[PDB]
Amino acid sequence: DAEVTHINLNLKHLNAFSEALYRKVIAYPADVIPYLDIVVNEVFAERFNRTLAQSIELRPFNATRNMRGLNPNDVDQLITISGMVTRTSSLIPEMRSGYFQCAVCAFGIESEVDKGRIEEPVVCTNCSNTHCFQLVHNRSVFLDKQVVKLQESPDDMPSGETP
Amino acid sequence: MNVLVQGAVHALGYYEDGKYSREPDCYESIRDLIRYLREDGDDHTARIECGRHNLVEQDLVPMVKCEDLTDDEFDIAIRLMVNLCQPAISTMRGKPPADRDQWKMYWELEENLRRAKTAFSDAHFFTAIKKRIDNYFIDTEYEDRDERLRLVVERIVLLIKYVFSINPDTSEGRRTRIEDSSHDRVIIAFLESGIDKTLMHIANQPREKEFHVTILDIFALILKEQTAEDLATKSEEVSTAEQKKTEEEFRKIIENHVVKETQKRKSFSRFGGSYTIKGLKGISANSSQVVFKPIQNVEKHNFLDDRKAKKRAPRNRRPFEIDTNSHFASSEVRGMLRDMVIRIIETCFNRLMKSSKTTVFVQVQKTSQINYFFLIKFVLRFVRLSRQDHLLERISECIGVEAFHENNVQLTEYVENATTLKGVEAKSHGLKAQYALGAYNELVLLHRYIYEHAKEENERKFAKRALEHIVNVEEYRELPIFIIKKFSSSVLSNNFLRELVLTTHHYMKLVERFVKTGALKKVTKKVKVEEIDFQFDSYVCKFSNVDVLKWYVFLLNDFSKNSTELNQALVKMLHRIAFDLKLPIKLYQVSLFQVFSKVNEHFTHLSKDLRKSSRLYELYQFGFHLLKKFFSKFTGDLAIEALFWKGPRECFEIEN
Amino acid sequence: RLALNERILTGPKGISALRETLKDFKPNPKDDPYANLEKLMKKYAYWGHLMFPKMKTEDVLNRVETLGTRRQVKVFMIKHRL
Amino acid sequence: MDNIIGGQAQQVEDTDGTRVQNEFSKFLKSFKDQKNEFIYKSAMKELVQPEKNTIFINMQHLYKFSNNLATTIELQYYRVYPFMCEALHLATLDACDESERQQMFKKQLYVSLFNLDAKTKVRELSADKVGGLVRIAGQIVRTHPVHPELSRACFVCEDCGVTTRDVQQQFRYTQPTKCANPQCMNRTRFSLDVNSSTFVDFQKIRIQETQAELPRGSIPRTVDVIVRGEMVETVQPGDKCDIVGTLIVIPDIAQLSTPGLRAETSNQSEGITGLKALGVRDLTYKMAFLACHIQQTEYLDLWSKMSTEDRATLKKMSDDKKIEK
DNA sequence: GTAAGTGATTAGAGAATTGGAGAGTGTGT
DNA sequence: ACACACTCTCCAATTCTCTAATCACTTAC
Ligand SMILES: [Zn+2]
Ligand SMILES: [Zn+2]
Repeated sequence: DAEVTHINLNLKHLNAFSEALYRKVIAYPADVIPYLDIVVNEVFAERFNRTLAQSIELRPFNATRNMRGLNPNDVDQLITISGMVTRTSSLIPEMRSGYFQCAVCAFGIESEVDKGRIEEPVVCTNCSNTHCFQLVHNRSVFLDKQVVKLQESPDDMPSGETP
Repeated sequence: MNVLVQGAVHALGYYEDGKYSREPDCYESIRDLIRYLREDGDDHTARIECGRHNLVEQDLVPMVKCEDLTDDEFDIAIRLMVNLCQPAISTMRGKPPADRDQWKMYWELEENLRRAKTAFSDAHFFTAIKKRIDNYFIDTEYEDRDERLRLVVERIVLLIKYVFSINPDTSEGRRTRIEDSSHDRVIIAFLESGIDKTLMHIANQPREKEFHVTILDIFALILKEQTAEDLATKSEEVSTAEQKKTEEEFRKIIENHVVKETQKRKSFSRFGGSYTIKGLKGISANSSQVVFKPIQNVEKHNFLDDRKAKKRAPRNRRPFEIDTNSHFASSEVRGMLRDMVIRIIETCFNRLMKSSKTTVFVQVQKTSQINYFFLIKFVLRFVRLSRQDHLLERISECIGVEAFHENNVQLTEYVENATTLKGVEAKSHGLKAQYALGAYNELVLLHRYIYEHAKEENERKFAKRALEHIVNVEEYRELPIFIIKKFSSSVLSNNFLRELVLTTHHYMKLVERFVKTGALKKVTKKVKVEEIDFQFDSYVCKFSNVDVLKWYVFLLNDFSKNSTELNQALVKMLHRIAFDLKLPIKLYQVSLFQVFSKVNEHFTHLSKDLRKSSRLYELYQFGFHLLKKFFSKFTGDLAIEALFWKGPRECFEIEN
Repeated sequence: RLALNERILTGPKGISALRETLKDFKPNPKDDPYANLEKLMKKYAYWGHLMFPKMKTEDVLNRVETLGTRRQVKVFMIKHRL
Repeated sequence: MDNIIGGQAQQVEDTDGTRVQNEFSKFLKSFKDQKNEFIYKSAMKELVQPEKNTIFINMQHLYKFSNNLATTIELQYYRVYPFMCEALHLATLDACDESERQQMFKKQLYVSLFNLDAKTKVRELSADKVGGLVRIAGQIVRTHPVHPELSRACFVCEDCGVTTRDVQQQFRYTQPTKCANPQCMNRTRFSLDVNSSTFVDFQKIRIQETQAELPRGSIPRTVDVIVRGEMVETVQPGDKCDIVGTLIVIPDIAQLSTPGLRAETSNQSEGITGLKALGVRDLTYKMAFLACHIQQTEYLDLWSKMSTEDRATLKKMSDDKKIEK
């Protein structure tokens, strides 16, 4: 109705439904989140017989710890912490797909950026020259990114620690 | 040396805006320049210095526009202008640049000629030379003519040929395909002067034969950038309809952009990971396949073919196009050219062609052969498409059986020389073969049009006897297989192959009708000559050879940019072997299944209504039926046999 | 140097390996022919990737179609059809 | 025949830019004011003069000529801009004399659009809006001095002496990838020619958020702006201005190594990796606004010129004997 | 008309010419 | 030390020519 594009997923409800799925969500967020999204989009399309401008996106919340209690075991796991916002940065463009153009015959190719890396074409399939393409930056596609700085709450801490 | 050129060049005069002012000793300065050009060596130093100083644009053409210019001043100016407007290969004595350093000098000569062409976008120059032409031909009787004026008139005519044979220029900017060319502005000035009527009047005279070949060359070079389809349709417009049409065009563009961007931005996914495809083996031992992006489903996997660099053919064996600067000119230019074509057909064509055909193949010079075949092809296609049936009397020089005979002789000689020689010489002879083939195709189509739509039964009988001769004699029936077996992309263009496919299509339709009406039953064959029954399926079976079907699968890859006629011709030739000879095993082939895969991917982007509305639906439907016939009895050994071209006993043993 | 040739095409990575790959493939004749073609084409690509990883699938199939004219491959096919 | 003696390739076509070029050419050659005057056909006569490079075009006139043409320009402005400049160049050469076509072949010309009503705030410049036509407002903090900038270049092959023309520059100085002579194998040894190259006047400016934009508890944002040609040095610090143009992305060009330039970091938060020019290094980006038009937001001859309303009201005020109170 | 013998055509192999990829080594930052 | 450019060598593809085998035509009963 209002064309909202996200769902806030309260994880306590999921834990009440099934702990066997809650454990998988918290243990592997970088692998399972790209598919629970697709289940939500499938159910939306089946229910309303309709498409939208962007995919409906998940936001899991209400999974609590302290900033000092983190360990190397917690890398790539889901956590939640709290604090005060002191500073925010200006926006950074982050590319997802580049656009190459041949210098000799103006042919043009797209190329996805993934795993942090782009792949450059070597041979032009039209004019059959080699080491020939140039990236055109403003014909390519970007996304927003922002940095936020967060500060410890002073209440919980043991003796002698600064935030 | 070149201090003499620099002394002579700046001593002529200066162009005020709207007026050229002359020094009194222009005559002796031009004599000295001609003397230096005569004595120039293989370095062409004086010629290159004249090209640096831009004599033709700055001085000589504004000088020729002057009213006070006397006889000798005009004469020697025309002499120098002809010598400077000579083509580059003619300056290099016919040899192409065979060397890294020779090419530099060739390019330096060529750019000076390309720069000079915009000097002739003014009607006053053609008006100035038209008076000298009129003085010799119209105002002087044949008993009283002077050899000095004869030589001057020959120089003027050769100058017009050299002007219209200049190449286009890239340095001025890039121009769209739907506006007037820079060639068209010279054409507008030339036609506004009205000198073309004098040239047509000269061409009509039987007595003045030595100018006729050059006048034929001039009119071919005028029609160089056009096609008959541009001029055949009468021009009309209303601006209301034009505004509505352009708004719908940009509506298409906007909707395409929005759909493409939303699809692309919806494609992306947020996070990563790495995954194993259990059930697919890796290169190293005991390994499963591993992927490093969140794949939707296992069939989306590609084995990283996007990385791998494509293999290339060597530089001697790549396909090449031949580019003619071709555009949809404005309604003004198209109307002027349509009137000129009709006037040529009414006043010149029969006499000009009759005078030319005795001489064009005897001469030392090569290029008039190409001009001859081009003008034949253009005029006959224009008559047939414009349906100006009363003009059919005027082109009666080309309708006889002798036209087919002479064309076939010249085409055969060109094909043999192009196949047997090597290099640029082989490409040069193949270029002649292309134009000869196009003229042959127009001959066939024009004779069918006469036999179908003429009002006089005598004309219908005359056309029918020629058509029967073509269908009967072996030389005309064996020609397509003979050319196809000798085709090679090292020495023949893609335009040649497209032309050959269309020619084969029209010829085979003619043979099918003459069999269906029963007019072809028995056929003469060489041994002595003996007569044997003819079978159309036996004739069609010759084209099922692998050495023919290679090129049809080769040209079917370009389906997304071919014309609809060419797509129809390719699909029809495959459809005959598929469902008239009823032999699908010869078409079961992987390199054709790749084309079907591309067509299917192209059709995925359309709704069920738009698919039936599309222009590629014939190719889609043919691919559907052949693939269903293949998968009706699928086996693994059959899938192995799909990897190779299958000969006759291979087809028998696979079938039985 | 290294190049795809008749030894590799007749070797243990070649036509016999493709036959062993194709033994499990069984399309439905009543289904969409373009869908069945897509299913077949990626099995061709899988065999080509295992057989010669350096080159694209398109160029691999072009090279196989070229090498079918050799007498050694013809003799192999004559034996293999039995 | 001689097309194969030459070695040049066929160029692939952008159909959208081609249609935009054709219709913009018709707009320049056909638009009439209500006075039945050809404003742009008049204005193209002035570009022969040495001081002038730009035509100033009102967007409402484009919308009056054709709705979907202006819609296409606003959506795809960065992609379609060189075609508009090409149409302007050819339409100017149609008007020039033989005396002036000598000069006009080198010269760069610009289109300057103005009078958009679609204002956006400075904080709304997302990465979505790269390449579209946008209006913005701000206060100017700095105005850097003037430099010539290279736009199209000519290079001589050191082996064979052939000139290769119209090498279009990116943000970085670039040499051709291939010699124009088809019988020459050079791809590295080149020398620039100055008297054939074309140079562009350039200026860089910084702007700040106006105070009326600011959210709760917030400090103003700043933007870098690029200006070219006839708009150079038209504005001073402390001014408050409206800008029409497009949003662009510029790279960290110091990370790349090519023929003619090695990397400055080698001489003396994660980026993109993979290019041949980026051996181990990585590339990152910044935002900038490429201005198409800038203006400020708000003696007897001048007195005559402010003729009806202003002279009437101000003369009544001057006659007022209690004007102090 | 049919059968046998001889001639011609087609297929394979060997040798020579042309071109391009790959690897190694040297020089400049 | 690392990157980039240049040069040399080898191998594979193509075309011509010679030799052998198989098929078709001609001759004789
Ligand atoms: Zn290219
Ligand atoms: Zn060079």
